[PDB]
Amino acid sequence: VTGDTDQPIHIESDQQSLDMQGNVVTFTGNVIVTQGTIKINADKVVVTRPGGEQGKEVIDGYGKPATFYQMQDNGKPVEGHASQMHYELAKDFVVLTGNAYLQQVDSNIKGDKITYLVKEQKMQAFSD
Amino acid sequence: VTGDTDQPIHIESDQQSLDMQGNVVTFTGNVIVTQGTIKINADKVVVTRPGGEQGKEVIDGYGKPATFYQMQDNGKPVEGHASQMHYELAKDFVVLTGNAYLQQVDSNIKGDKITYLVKEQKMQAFS
Amino acid sequence: GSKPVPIIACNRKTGKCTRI
Amino acid sequence: GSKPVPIIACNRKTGKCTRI
Repeated sequence: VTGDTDQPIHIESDQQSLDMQGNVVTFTGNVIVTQGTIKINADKVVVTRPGGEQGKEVIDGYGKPATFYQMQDNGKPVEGHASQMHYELAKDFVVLTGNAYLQQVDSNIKGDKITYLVKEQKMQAFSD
Repeated sequence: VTGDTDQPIHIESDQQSLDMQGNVVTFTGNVIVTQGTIKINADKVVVTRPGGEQGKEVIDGYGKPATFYQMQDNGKPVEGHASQMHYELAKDFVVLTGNAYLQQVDSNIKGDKITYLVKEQKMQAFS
Repeated sequence: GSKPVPIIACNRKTGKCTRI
Repeated sequence: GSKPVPIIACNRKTGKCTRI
């Protein structure tokens, strides 16, 4: 949605490593990256800040597959998956690589129980 | 799509066990069930055939969550998840139970590399 | 939901399949 | 982004968070 790329980025994982040379942090274990409605899931996430220059951070997610979600202004979520997510914050786009897939959802529903017909239904009509 | 329920059902899994007396085969470990464009993923799938009668089989899938997919004739896929999938072949519908969810897709794209713009700007304000 | 359909079980490790 | 945003690392085990 509008404003998503102005939000703080939260990255949660089971384990985190700090490269003692600075500017690289690695997350492993059910990593979730959130920025507004943006959500990336991955097994490992590498955050780099080249030269300590904030605003030029790069977030790389790796998974089998990693997954991507965002809500759009028009109400339809966008969902994707790939072996790797590459998000340069300076560029405002995400690159999915490796068996990459992206889709847009136009309808959904939740319940404790949902029935769904797996055979198509035929026109019901009759004359006198 | 039309004709999926006339297709053979394929089930692949890491492990399989047979219950002779009970008319039951149990599949465990990244179980994939397909029938035409129908695809169900689960950690455990139980296939029962009461009384040995062909056609009356029941397929129960369990996962956290189990997932469901089918392409529709209109070209839009349907996808969902739930703790349990219940599919009686004689009944031509599936039942999702436990935190169940269904959705429809109206657009998609595949490739080695996809680039997606995450920045929208429906309004702008100035001074 | 019309005629009965064959059901085929395949083991992932061996690739061997059987009708069930 | 229009401007740099904070990046917060959170440990699921402890709930502890820090800016990176």
